[PDB]
Amino acid sequence: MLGFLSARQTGLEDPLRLRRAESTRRVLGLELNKDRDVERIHGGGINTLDIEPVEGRYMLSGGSDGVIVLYDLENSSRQSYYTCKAVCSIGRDHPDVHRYSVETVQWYPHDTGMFTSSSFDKTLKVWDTNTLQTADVFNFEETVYSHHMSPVSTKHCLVAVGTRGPKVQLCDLKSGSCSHILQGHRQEILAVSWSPRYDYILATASADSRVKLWDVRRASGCLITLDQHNGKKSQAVESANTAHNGKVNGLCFTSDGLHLLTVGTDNRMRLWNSSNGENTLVNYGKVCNNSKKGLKFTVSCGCSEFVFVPYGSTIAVYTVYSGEQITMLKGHYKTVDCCVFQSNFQELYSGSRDCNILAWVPS
Amino acid sequence: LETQFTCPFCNHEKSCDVKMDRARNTGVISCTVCLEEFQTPITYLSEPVDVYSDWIDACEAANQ
Amino acid sequence: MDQKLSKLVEELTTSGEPRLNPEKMKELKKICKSSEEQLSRAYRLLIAQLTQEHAEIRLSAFQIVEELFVRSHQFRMLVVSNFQEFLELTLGTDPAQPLPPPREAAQRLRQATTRAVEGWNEKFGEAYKKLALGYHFLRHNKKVDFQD
Amino acid sequence: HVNEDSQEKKILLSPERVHEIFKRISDEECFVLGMEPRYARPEWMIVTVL
Ligand SMILES: [Zn+2]
Repeated sequence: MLGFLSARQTGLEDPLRLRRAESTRRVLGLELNKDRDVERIHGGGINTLDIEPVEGRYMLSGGSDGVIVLYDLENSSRQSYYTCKAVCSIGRDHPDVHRYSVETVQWYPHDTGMFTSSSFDKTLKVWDTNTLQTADVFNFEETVYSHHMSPVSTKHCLVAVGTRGPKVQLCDLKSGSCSHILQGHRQEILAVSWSPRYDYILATASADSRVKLWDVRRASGCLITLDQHNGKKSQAVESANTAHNGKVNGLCFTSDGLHLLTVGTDNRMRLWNSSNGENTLVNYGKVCNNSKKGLKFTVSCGCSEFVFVPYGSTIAVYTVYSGEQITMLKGHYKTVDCCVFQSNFQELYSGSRDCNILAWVPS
Repeated sequence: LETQFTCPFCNHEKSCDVKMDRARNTGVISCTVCLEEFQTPITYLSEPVDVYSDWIDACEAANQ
Repeated sequence: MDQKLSKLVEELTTSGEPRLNPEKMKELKKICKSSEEQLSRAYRLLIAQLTQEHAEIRLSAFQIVEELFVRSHQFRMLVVSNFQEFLELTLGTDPAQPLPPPREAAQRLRQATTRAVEGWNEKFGEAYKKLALGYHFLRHNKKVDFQD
Repeated sequence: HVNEDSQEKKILLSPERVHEIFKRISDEECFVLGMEPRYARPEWMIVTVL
């Protein structure tokens, strides 16, 4: 590493080299945090986490008990040991608390003054973070499994919602219009994710073992349907062209948005060319998941790319483009529901059914 | 009578199954969807209705 | 020097005694203090015993583990490395994997491991936050009655 | 004892599925079942034309 510093000082290597190499080295040295703790407030398992995209300081967490906790991750104390204190809380005494489990919570991109939370109580609530009051509510005829706002859209502010209905709802923040729907799936839509690269590209994964990419501006259904075999087993499109041999319960675009990682209940993760949906045939081995709802997993950013997938009661870290298994982060006592990656310091926060949020820091 | 009840946590109808371990005098009610589990003592006169009852009571008491 | 250690551990555990026979336990203490890799060899012996199907043997292995825990620090790091499996094998938290017979020895194992975990939370909890996580998980998620 | 780790515990069997299942039955398996295919096929027991 002194070689890295010397090369940076002498201009031999771009500082990009040291930055990304050290980010990768930090991610590889991920371990149970020696001096860090997260305050425990959820009475039930944490189903979702979200660190705000700008300044990466505050973290939302939705629990199976319906409460939403807002933590400050910064060590505002002077000690080397600190607990990520809870700033705010939609608790059981809040007038607008979710009646059932919160399954997805997401900070509004471009601004930390608002966030959103969807629950199995058939509601997507939009909260003002300052007053901590519901600015808007979007009711659905069937329970919400996931939702996502575009991390890129300066123009549109649509929330793509996947419920147990076979339709992907698009709730417009502007002129409150939840009527827009996308047809083409056949069972519950367990995951939805906007492309970080393209403004109007949305990937949706449903229990019909299919993943569809939509240009929501378009009037002609999905753009691409992901196919495991790319055409080896080709059939008229009524039941073929499946992404997995089970329910596809997790989506994650890579950092650049040029590839898509789909995890399904066939104990398989697959990497897809996001421009034509071709399977890249990256192996990843066997990725154990049996979750009946959406599975939240994230990818690394700003490194020389990693994907952190909940794997039983562990976090499996894989190399996205080679599939090589890095490691198992092993500190949870029950199945891990979500993991969210802090890209500023290569940190990880994992929420599981054991009512714990565990922080993994580079050693 | 009904043996499958709606879960107080996830509100999924008939998603809760009740197991009466009479040999240990314990009833275990588990939701298939959200995997919430609750254990209560039972008697020979007890039924899945009274296990489902003890669960609702424990929830309301713990939520005070 | 592994033969005598496997032997001594075997007579300690297979005997099924209610209480640890003192002088051979002292021999175990000395010869475990001798080397660190051989202390961890004793740890593997304990782990292999703890999976085996008898509550008394499980009790003897756990009491040896408690001796080394209160007596050794690298043992504390090594056991907190897989405290999850340690709790699965001691407390029988998992419904699918039940504790093996007899019932009296299993009950004594439950009481002893609950109280030992209480002592470990009081004494080494701050130095090992994963022990704190395990204690908290036992006290709320599994609702283990520590007052029993 | 589902074949896979999770396929489906309980499903509602629609008449349409039964129709396909019966239509797949062979003319010999029908005779073994005591249904002469000439006069009665199992799929004919599903009302498609009233
Ligand atoms: Zn439930």
